[PDB]
Amino acid sequence: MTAIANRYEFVLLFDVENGNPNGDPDAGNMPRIDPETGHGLVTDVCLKRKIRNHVALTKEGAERFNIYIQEKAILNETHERAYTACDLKPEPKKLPKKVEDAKRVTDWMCTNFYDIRTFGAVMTTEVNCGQVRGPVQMAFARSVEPVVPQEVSITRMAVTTKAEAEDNRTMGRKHIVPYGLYVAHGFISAPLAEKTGFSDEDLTLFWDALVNMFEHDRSAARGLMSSRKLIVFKHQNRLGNAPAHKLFDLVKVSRAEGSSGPARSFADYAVTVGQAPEGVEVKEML
Amino acid sequence: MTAIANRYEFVLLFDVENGNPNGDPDAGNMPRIDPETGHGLVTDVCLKRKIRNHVALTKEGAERFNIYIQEKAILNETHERAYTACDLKPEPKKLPKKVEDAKRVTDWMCTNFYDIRTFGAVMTTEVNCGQVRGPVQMAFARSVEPVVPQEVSITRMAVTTKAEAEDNRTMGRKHIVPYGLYVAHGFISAPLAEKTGFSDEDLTLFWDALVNMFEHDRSAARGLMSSRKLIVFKHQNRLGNAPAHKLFDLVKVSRAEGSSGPARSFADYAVTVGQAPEGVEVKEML
Amino acid sequence: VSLDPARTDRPYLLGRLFAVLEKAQEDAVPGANATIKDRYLASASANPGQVFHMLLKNASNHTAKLRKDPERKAIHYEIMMQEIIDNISDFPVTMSSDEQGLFMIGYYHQRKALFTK
Amino acid sequence: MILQALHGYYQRMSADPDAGMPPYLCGQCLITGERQKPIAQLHPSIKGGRDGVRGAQAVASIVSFNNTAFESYGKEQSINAPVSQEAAFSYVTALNYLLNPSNRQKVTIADATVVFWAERSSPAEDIFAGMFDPPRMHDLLVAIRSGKRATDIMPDMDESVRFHVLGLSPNAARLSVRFWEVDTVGHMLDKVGRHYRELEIIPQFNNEQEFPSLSTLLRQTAVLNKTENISPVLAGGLRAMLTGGPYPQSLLPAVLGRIRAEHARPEDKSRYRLEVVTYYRAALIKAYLIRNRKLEVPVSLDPARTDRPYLLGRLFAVLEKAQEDAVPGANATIKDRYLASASANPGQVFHMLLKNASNHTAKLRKDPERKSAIHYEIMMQEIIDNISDFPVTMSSDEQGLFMIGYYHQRKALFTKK
Repeated sequence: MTAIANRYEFVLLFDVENGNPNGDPDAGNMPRIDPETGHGLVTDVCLKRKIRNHVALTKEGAERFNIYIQEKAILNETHERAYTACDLKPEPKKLPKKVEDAKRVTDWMCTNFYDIRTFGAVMTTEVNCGQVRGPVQMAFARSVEPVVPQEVSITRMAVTTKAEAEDNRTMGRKHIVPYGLYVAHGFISAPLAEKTGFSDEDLTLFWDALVNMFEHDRSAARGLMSSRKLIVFKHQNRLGNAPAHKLFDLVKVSRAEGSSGPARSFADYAVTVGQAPEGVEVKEML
Repeated sequence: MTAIANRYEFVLLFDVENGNPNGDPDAGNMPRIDPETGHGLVTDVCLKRKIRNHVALTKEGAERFNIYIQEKAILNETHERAYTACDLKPEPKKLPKKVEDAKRVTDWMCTNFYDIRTFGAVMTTEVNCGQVRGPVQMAFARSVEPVVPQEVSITRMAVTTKAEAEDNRTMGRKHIVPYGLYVAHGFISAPLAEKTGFSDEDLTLFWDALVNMFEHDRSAARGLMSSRKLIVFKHQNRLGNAPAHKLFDLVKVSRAEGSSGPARSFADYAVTVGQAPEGVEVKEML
Repeated sequence: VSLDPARTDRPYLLGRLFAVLEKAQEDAVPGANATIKDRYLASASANPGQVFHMLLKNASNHTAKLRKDPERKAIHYEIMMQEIIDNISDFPVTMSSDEQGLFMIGYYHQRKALFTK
Repeated sequence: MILQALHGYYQRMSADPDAGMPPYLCGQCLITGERQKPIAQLHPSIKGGRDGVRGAQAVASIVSFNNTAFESYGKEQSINAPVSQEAAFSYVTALNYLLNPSNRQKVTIADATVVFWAERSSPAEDIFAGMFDPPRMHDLLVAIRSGKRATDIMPDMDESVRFHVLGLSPNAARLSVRFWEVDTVGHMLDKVGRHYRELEIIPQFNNEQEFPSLSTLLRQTAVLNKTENISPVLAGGLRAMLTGGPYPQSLLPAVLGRIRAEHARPEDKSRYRLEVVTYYRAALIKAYLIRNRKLEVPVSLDPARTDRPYLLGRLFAVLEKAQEDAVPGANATIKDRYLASASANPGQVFHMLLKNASNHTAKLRKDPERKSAIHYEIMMQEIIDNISDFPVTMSSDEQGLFMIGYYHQRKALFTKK
């Protein structure tokens, strides 16, 4: 398996306009915020979902490019596919007792499903396929400046079953972030890519997905979101030769000369990338 | 391989941003905290595990650098190797009566298992191999300021088994510390190194592991963790020239005067290192 | 009564202000599907500096609506807000955890006072 | 006394033609005080295992000097404890007779096995087995708890007969006397009544007994609610039962730590998510607070209390109820995670709990149950009205009051609506 041979870090900048980048399941649907500073948050799972959707859209289920999580799929049924492909009988909760067989099923999952190969998966269930840690990781995306989510009252001129009145007849609700610039950090691990087989074409598809995540995510509640900058740090060796935090600090985001009032466009910020260390190459043309 | 000749203390400062540095099995999976004061905790075993993982990754199982506590190892089976190598046969729960043979088996365990040589081990199982204290010790890491662990709710668009749940999506939740700076103390005992053979090569590898401990520990739950400062106090002779607590007090961590509100970056803190006693030198440059 | 109008702790005063604004809103728009507490409690405590001005615009609109008819108290709430803000020199950028606890205590104290006959 | 009391018990039982057995250098016997008697080099063994001291070797003993460190003044073996051979045999036989489970004078408490008897024949001997481990017994127990004389339920009992209790613990074939009590039957029934009066609490579920067993109470402090992992010292100290003295000071921190380390366990297949502050833990906390701290603790919720720890416990209970209503079938609740820190450091966490509860009630106010949403808000408003500030820290006693308040308020909300 010709996995990638270098370690990577990257920084992704994306913003939203009058939209809900990621709703909070247990706070109604308000956009996630830092509960002590007001900075907006977008979970890593949201961005990974968008990448999965982009891969599914652009590859259309081609060989070696299926999506494991899919949508309303039953995961145990997919585990049984791996077990049958290897000519093995799944035990009630346990991996095959032979280590080579145990690795064969997990290798089948990794080689068939792109998102297992990329982000890993937990497959310990009634049909156990083991666990994969995932060469690619992303941290929570955090807004550059505090956001002020606003609830927007919406009315509907139709009723569902039978109106209480039979004056208004419905009062909906929308949540929007008037504007926010988010910064997402991520890592790619060559040692784990060697375990899963995450290769160079996979990495190219991943860069493409990051660049084009939001172009096909349009919806009523999403608003306008787009990717603005993508800084990629490519280490010269397998284990890397610079701390990740040092590289992330080379990307400076500051309010531009148009610092008057709240920010409402990407032009209100200035982004600068410093010089990379000796053994690290920074490619920013993305 | 000659053992080290000097006593060492060291202080490690490491961060976490939107991550779970160490989950608590009792409090669901929340980050460990001191419930009386709210300060975060990271167990010593947690850090030792990361050092073990770094050693395994960087040495790739090279000779004299194996890890005794591995992910899928069965300890008694490893014990059998020592007896086979030394040509003894194990008594049912006891070491060989010939004390020289017991020392030989224990040394074989120490001579080629790096983590046994470093952190010690308890091997008094059915295949008894003895005990080792290990020169290197670590204390619980404790956050400089109380941490506010916020709880994040997430959903999965797929179901595992055959269920009619999805009416709402499948629910799950992460726990993250918005930010926290942790201080970990540690000790290296030359008298114990002389017993286990912990050499200067091992010490250099250990410093390297501490510096690069988190750079290959990325995952979906960890967030962004990094080593910020490693201050090493080297004593002039085999036994210390000063108390450990006196040395640890030289490293003072306080919040930068220009910072306010909750801490969200390492720049919110200022770290000062004082003058060491006459018999000790600080290798703060690590 | 358990409310302390002479305390003058900024988190406590902000909690009282939040309670009075909630009362004004609920009086101006009865039957609303959600109180201003549900809408803005998270943002209010997380980032008080940038949202209390919005809450005050909304409360001004609510008081203006109240003032139009004999159901007008509007003078009462306006006086309460003017009094509470009189003791505040500046809105906090952020509040500590115990500061937010005091905020909630003040809000709940003020809310009960406005429920009195 | 102890060994002399077993000797006297042998004398008493050996006289009877049934329910017993008659079988039979020089020095002074320490059991009887008789001078110039044949001292015993080695005492007859005492049974271990099922018919003896649980956890001990089959041939355990009380007197043994198998190692030199245990020998004094140049004496060898059991010569260090000079006792006449007949007295040694008598006391060993009495202890073995009591250790036989066929005789109804034996009970096991965690690590130790307890054997009891009276100086004369008395119905208390068969009665006390139920006092230490409740299953007509219920009437006696309820009378005793109220303080009435046991004669009121059965005048046959002479309360002046003195009663002996012996607690033994196992080792590598040698036993240790963990505790030893002697008192009149009347007096020690009064102390058990005091104990049960202190423990009294409204039951959480109707299947829980009104006189919790000592083993059941102790098991609820163990690591995983199992007989092992019960601290032997805590079990031995909780002697406090039948001596009337203060409970060991480690009891309250043990219970609080157990609450801290516990969480709902549906894995037991109990369709009700198991409580962390159970009936037994709350009973223990109440007993400790009444005895050691001399506080006033009600058996049921007291809405006129106005103690800040108690009010905070009630507030926590109502917040948890709001969470449960807003999120049916939730795997975890604040009970599992924030109960410890809220009690130990209220000023640090209650803001987050209140904001979460605001989110929970906001959902209810929209969904059906559109006003238990308002009821919970009213409860929170009323409780918080008596609080001036959230304390930065609370002592162990204040945390115990917090737990009691949470338990009382939680029970009041099971079927309020």
